[PDB]
Amino acid sequence: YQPNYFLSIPITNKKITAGIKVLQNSILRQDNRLTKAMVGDGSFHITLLVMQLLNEDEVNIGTDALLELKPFVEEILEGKHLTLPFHGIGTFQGQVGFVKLADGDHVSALLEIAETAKRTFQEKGILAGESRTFKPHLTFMKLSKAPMLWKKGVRKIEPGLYEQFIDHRFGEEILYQIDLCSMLKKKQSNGYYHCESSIVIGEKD
Ligand SMILES: Nc1ncnc2c1ncn2[C@@H]1O[C@H](COP(=O)(O)O)[C@@H](O)[C@H]1O
Repeated sequence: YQPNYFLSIPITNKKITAGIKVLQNSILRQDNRLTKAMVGDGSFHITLLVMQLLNEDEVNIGTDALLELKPFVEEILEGKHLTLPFHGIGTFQGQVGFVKLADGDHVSALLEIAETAKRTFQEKGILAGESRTFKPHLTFMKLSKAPMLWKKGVRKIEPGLYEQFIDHRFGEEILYQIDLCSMLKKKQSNGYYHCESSIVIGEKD
C-alpha cells in the first residue's frame, strides 16, 4: 500500500546533522545537478513505521496509538537509553543515499521497537508497516525527489561523489523522541515534517 504518515525519530544531535550537511555540500560542489535530490536542512530522521491515516478521526487514533507506544519503548530499552551510532555511507541500489547505522545490540532493540509500533497501531485499526524487512537508515539524498534527473544525465548516485565519507563517523544519536509525521503536508518552518503528535523517550517524567 502507499503510506501517507510515518513515525519518525528526529536526529537531535546537531553534530550528526551538521556533518551530513558537509557531506551534501561536498557532493553538490562536484555536481550541482544533484541539488534537488538532497533532503532538506532540518528534515533528518530515522523512519520507524509507515502507515495510512486517511481522515481526521484516523489521525486522532494515530496520536492515541503513539501515546500508547511510549511505555512499550521504555520496556524494550530496560530503563536505559538507545544509542544509535551513525557511521559510513550506504545506498539502496544507488538510488537512495544514507548514513548507515553501525552494527551492534541497538539494532535489535530498534527493530523490536518498530515491530511493537506496528502491532500497537494495527490494534487501533491503522494499516501500518511493510512486508519488506526493516532496514534502519538516515537518508541524505534520494533521486526520486528529482524526477528530471532520471529523464536527464543522472540515473544513480556516483559512489566517487561520497568516497571521502564512506567510512566517516557522523556521531551518535541517543533516542529522545518519536514523532507522528505527515508525508504530504507542508513542512514546518524549521524544515522538519508536519508533526501531528510526539512523545518523549529517555527523559524523567
Ligand atoms: N529496506 C529497504 N529497501 C529499499 N529501499 C528502502 C528500504 N527502506 C526504505 N527504502 C526507501 O528509502 C527511501 C528513503 O527512506 P526514508 O528517508 O526513511 O523515507 C524511501 O523512499 C524508502 O522507500
